[PDB]
Amino acid sequence: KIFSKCELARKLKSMGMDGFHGYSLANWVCMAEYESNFNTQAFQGRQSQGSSDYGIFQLNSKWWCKSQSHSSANACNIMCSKFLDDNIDDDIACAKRVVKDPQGMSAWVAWVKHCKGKDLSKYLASCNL
Repeated sequence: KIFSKCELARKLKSMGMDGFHGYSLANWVCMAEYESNFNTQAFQGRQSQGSSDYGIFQLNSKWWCKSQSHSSANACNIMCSKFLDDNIDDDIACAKRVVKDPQGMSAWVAWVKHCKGKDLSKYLASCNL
């Protein structure tokens, strides 16, 4: 499933993301756009050792969820496979956990290179929330 900007913006407001750990809804949505183009099935196999990135938040297995051959630290306490799913609920709860670390939202690269430096005050403007 691919979400639209506003669709997602609505979803996240719903699940308590507006201002969650100092980050505005704009922020979260932008991370998403830049990380997966809003694709719940987005996946990226990293050529490192056993870390791949999952779902709309491109959630890494080295840290965050379990893989297969590839064991994890499993911060989020979930099977990484749970993220390649149409339902964004655990994807989000994992996302809220990621944010807690020192790096916060910079855990997410696309976010850093595409959104951190941007003025996102108009980002959501077209959205009925």
